[PDB]
Amino acid sequence: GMKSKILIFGGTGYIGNHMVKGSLKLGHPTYVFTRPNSSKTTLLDEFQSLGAIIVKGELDEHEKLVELMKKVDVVISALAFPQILDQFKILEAIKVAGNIKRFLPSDFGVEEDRINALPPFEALIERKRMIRRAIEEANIPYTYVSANCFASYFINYLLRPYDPKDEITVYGTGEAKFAMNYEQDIGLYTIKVATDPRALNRVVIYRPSTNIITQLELISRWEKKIGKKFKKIHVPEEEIVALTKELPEPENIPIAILHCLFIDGATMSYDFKENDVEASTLYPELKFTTIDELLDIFVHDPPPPASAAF
Ligand SMILES: NC(=O)c1ccc[n+]([C@@H]2O[C@H](COP(=O)([O-])OP(=O)(O)OC[C@H]3O[C@@H](n4cnc5c(N)ncnc54)[C@H](OP(=O)(O)O)[C@@H]3O)[C@@H](O)[C@H]2O)c1
Repeated sequence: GMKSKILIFGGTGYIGNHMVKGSLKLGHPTYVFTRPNSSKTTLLDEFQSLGAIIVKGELDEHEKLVELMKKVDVVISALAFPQILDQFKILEAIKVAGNIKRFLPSDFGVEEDRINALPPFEALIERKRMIRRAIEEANIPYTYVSANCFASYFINYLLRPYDPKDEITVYGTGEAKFAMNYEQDIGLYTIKVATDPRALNRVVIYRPSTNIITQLELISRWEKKIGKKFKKIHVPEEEIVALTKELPEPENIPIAILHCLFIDGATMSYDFKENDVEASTLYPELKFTTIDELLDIFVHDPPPPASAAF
């Protein structure tokens, strides 16, 4: 019907698949752009059975992108770090088509316009800033989503629930606060804000009050959930900083990110600005899965661990 048509790049991705599923769940005609050689064949079949329109192609096919843009209203990019500046190909097609009502670049993490990080990670978020600056310069309608930490991703990374070990690694003192959200909710909320007038040309942050915690508190709550105590092993901050300077790339990127998220506490080190929009306050019919509900999920049916591409 009146539902905006949504085109998602990187839809077969770790977070992208949740945006595809949320888009379809909300009744939006959904287009998924994917490479001809992608191994996500079974996932594509699932998308297809859910109503998605699969489009195979490369980002280098400018004409194809333009003709595709002319058929949709909203464009969301969930591309990975190595493809951040490749989004300029998406933006060029958007500019040529001229009918796009909203573009969401691949941010979905920290709010890069108000935080800085160590060189390895700073270089990456600067690329995301470059995309943002280009969007504004071209007057393209946008929404910048700061989804903070992907919950399943980091519960797996921090607690290694699938590991029967008696020790757990803590980064820094472990007292830095961070916010983490369930991937499925990040996906649904993202589709929602992409058509919400309240999010037009604004920064949207996912910071539900029920999802703020520290490494130490997360460990304590997990210990209570499973009835086991862990020996906490700390990795000194000065130690983490040194590694980012000596280790080769991309090996030093994960370390820099851990410092930003769990030592500097970048997702919780600022207060909201006047024009910021905190997503959990937008829809009374929805709510973000809480940390306690997440831990229960890991007790009953834990999702597999993942590792971002660098
Ligand atoms: N906040 C957090 O905790 C957190 C954690 C992880 C990631 N992130 C962010 O989430 C966003 C997406 O990350 P992700 O881990 O979901 O991405 P991903 O799964 O690694 O990749 C997304 C998609 O990119 C496409 N792709 C891969 N290589 C490509 C290439 N050479 N050329 C063109 N397309 C290519 C693939 O789709 P096809 O195979 O269909 O072509 C892939 O499924 C990024 O902005 C990332 O920084 C945030």
